Amino acid sequence: TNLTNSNCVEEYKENGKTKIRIKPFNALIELYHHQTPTGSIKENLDKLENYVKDVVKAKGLAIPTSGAFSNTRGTWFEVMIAIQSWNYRVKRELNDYLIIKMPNVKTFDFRKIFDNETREKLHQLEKSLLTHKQQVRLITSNPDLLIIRQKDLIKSEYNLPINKLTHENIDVALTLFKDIEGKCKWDSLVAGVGLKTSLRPDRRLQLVHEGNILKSLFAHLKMRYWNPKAEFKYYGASSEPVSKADDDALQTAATHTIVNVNSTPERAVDDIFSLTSFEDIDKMLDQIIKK
Amino acid sequence: NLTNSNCVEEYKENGKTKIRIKPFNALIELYHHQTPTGSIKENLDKLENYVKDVVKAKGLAIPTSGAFSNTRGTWFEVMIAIQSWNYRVKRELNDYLIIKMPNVKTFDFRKIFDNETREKLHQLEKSLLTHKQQVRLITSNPDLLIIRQKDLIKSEYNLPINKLTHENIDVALTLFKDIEGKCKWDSLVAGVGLKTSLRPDRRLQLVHEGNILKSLFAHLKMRYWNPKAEFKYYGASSEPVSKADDDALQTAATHTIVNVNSTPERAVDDIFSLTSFEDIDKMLDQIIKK
Amino acid sequence: TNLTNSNCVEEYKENGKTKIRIKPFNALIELYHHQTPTGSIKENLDKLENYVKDVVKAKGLAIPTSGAFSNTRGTWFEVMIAIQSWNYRVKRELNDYLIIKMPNVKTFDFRKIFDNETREKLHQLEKSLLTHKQQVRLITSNPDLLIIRQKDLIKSEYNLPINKLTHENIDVALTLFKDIEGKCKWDSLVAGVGLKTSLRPDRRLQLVHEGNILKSLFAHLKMRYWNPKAEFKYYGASSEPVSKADDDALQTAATHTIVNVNSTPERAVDDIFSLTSFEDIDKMLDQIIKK
Amino acid sequence: NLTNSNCVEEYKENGKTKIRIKPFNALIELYHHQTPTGSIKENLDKLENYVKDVVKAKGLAIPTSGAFSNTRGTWFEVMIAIQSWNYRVKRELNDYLIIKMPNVKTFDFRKIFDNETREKLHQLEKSLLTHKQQVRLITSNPDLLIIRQKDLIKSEYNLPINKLTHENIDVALTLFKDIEGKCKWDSLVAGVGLKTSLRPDRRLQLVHEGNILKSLFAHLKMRYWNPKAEFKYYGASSEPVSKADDDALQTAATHTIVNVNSTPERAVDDIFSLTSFEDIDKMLDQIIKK
Ligand SMILES: [Cl-]
Ligand SMILES: [Cl-]
Ligand SMILES: [Cl-]
Ligand SMILES: [Cl-]
Ligand SMILES: [Cl-]
Ligand SMILES: [Cl-]
Ligand SMILES: [Cl-]
Ligand SMILES: [Cl-]
Ligand SMILES: [Cl-]
Ligand SMILES: [Cl-]
Repeated sequence: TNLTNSNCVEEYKENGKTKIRIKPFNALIELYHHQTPTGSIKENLDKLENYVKDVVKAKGLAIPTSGAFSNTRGTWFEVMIAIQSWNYRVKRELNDYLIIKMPNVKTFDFRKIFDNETREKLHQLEKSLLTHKQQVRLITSNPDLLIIRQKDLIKSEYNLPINKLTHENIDVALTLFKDIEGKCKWDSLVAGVGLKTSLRPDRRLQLVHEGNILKSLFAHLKMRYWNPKAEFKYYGASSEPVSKADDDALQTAATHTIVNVNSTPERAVDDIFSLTSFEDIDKMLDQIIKK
Repeated sequence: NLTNSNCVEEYKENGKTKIRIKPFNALIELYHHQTPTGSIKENLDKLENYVKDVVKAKGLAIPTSGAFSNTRGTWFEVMIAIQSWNYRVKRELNDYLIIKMPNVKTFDFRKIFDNETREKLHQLEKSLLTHKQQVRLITSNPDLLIIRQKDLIKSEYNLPINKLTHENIDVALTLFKDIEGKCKWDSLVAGVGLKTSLRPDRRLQLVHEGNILKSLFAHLKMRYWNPKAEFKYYGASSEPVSKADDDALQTAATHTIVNVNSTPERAVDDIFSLTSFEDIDKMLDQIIKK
Repeated sequence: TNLTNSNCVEEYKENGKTKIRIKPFNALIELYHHQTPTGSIKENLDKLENYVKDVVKAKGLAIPTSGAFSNTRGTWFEVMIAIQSWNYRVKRELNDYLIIKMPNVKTFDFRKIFDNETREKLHQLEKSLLTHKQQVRLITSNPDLLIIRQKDLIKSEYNLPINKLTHENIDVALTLFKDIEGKCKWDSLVAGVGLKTSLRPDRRLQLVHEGNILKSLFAHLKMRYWNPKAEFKYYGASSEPVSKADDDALQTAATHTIVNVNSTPERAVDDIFSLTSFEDIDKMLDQIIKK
Repeated sequence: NLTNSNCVEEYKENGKTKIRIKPFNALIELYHHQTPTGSIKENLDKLENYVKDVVKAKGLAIPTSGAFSNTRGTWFEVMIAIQSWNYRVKRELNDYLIIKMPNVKTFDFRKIFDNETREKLHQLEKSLLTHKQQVRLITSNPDLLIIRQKDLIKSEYNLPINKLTHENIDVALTLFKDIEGKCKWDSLVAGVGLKTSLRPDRRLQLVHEGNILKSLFAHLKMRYWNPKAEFKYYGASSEPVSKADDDALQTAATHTIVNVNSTPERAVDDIFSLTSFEDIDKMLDQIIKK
């Protein structure tokens, strides 16, 4: 029913030529006026894709490249993760936890969620490193998902579940990091998750390096604040089943932990998850938060 | 002629007839009476087009561009290994060895160490694997490994490779076999990762390997209580190095930011853009003493 | 000339019995109305002693025990060290340095000279240690002499030399630590000196342990503030010549420096000095401040 | 009788005729058909007065109170060494050895280690001594050293010392000779400093020795990469322990406050007040397993 009428695609001109752009968020709202995504993640994504593909055809428009689509599925996946996480802390009644969907480091460096005291220590570290004949640099990135535990960060609005997608609750789920900017105590993060389409070599390596970068950063903070009990775990979540070969490889030791006999041995990536269904998201978070 | 080349093959995997490039034969065929010189890119293209010509003459399927990109890497790596072999000779660096390493599956890095060091590592490795959650020590092989240990030099290493033959190619690609189980840990001078380009994935491979190799070396420094032993890791690109990539390659070695007494260092000490074969010499000149 | 008139001794009653107390400071003033102590330290001390002994005799008073005298010589030595140090920074024109004579830890814990930021880190360390099934405790002591470098701590009054002893300039030299309480940046201390009557076993051991206690404390601060360049040296100064046997023994490595291959090897006591003449005090300080 | 004792001597140093107590003869003489029991203080006084009586009968000079205080320490130490010998036997602790160590000048602590460990320490020691300003590794001997290594136990260690003879005393005071160069580093369980009192100087001796021994052990843990090896150091007083002294003995081991991953620990893990010989057993019971 009336597709030449969908808004999941838009025409626009650039240099007098007409181009077509997909509108991922309108696609979501249009297909989720009464429920949130359930069952197979890949199935919900294929549906959204085909939906946009049907709308393009009914409008007799130029068809978007595989690229445009591969990118849109990512934006949809990001929204799915964010929404599920938002409803997870609600149904699990985790009043002291925030599971935030983070954008890329250039959009909003997650480090900005840290309070002033913590950021100054990291800034002092950076300045220290960059002050050497041969320049060394502290380069960090953003985990796709952050699990934070700090009761005072919880607003009552966060406790209302999302039963259907709207421009408003989607925007709120994707800009949650803005509410806690500069408010997080360094030891309030409990974990970070790197979400990958698959464990293809390059993507598996990204999990490994990111885990080393973030965990060592936290280890540095533990020495600055002299808090041996502070803990930060880093996880990986693949959209494809995980093979033993990849699982084996994701057992690699965090490099900063093999130079001091007093540090507990630990992997760069504490564990790897396979997300097929939305329930797999809840299961992953269950293992991450506790038990 | 071209219908007779061996630089390309046709095999029957299960079902279809898949084609496969024979990188070393391409080399032996194009370099009969001399080793590659001048522009590295020129030689890579030359080798590439040669294959393409052969494939046309054979009237066989064209190998995928990805397949070419991979074979290009093998050629890049091998040609650099040959330069290094000859470099050691013309520079008369008797005590040094610039060894081309195979991939991890072919030969595990640790195997180069003598017994004293292997035992220390196996000990670190077993302690790791023995915890409620297993933590493994996974290592990688740097494309090139420079070591200084006088007693490992054979007189035949002093014979330059003036021509590429299935044989000159083998002495160079199996040189690592001669030193297996014989390297004192502090004999290692540096490792070098060779990439055709600093494409995101390849750049990260350099960053991780430097972290992997340097941390292991830092562990051994602790074990032997030798603060002075030094091990550097470098990267090399066949393409020019952008200011951006260079900045990304300044990333601090993670095991370096946990103790204030640690001299802060990069995961990759320096990146080199190898345009000509002379640039290879220039790189080695800096790596071995600058 | 008129001793039955000296004030270097005082009578007082306690429980209806009359007792005699030496007044070390009056002895100093009375014998240094026109000059500060010079030449042999032991000679200046013996003189002061005999002086008080002559005054006791001229007053026909009960004679003070060896103890009372051994204690008074210490108070005199403390004043001598303090005065010499005060004139040293003046004649050497060290406008950014303060060489302070410190009392015992119970009178005024030297740690109180540290700014708030530094003291909180140490308090957090203490609380951390004392919070274990088996209680561990951070117990520090006071070096007898502190060399501090922080320009903003210098007052013009400090730049007036002391040409003769008075109740006023002696009091100022012995309470200098009060002017800088809570004002010192942790990395502003450059050194501490433990002053010993001799290197008798127990006294030599005190230098060794104190050096380990203070240097490790500073090493802890270097990790908290992430300043690898901050330096703190600890020295010993004996009032007797130093034998090779004792010098050898005072080469013992600071125990906290032998567990990490990345830390520079260092002695618990960086060097030992022999103070015979007042010039030996200047020489010691010269080696401590620089060159 | 008393004019015949050998517990006291008269020697001609240069010039005068100085007297000298013979602590072991005092012991052999007072304990012919049984080892000391009951109150340690009682036995110390007994031994002391015995000497004093002998000195009177000999009509010789009275040794200084300081000299007595020192001989009191030797007796305290020795009697505790004998209890321990017998303790190991009655408890049937086959794998343990409770060794009385001589002073550093007589036998350097390190000498108890096997070759592998001595080499690691000599290496640490030479690296230290080789710097612009020499830094030495000076060690001390804990009065008692408890070790667990089954292959060092001789059947004759299982023979209790039922009487004090120049001979039972020697097996106990030379037991350390049997294990020289044979102790695996992680065979060390604990060390114990024995003081007649917690007088400031003696208290500090305990604090320093614990710092000295524990740091050395922590170095070896690093070298062997064995986080689990454990070494504790204890103090023991013949006098009761005041709340104040106990608090002073809570001082943190200095090598423990520099790395946040270090479990925080005391220089001296615990202090014991040995009033009776039974208290010695009680102490050993806690030290060996609690
Ligand atoms: Cl949209
Ligand atoms: Cl920051
Ligand atoms: Cl802090
Ligand atoms: Cl081939
Ligand atoms: Cl070794
Ligand atoms: Cl007075
Ligand atoms: Cl404080
Ligand atoms: Cl800080
Ligand atoms: Cl004797
Ligand atoms: Cl080992």
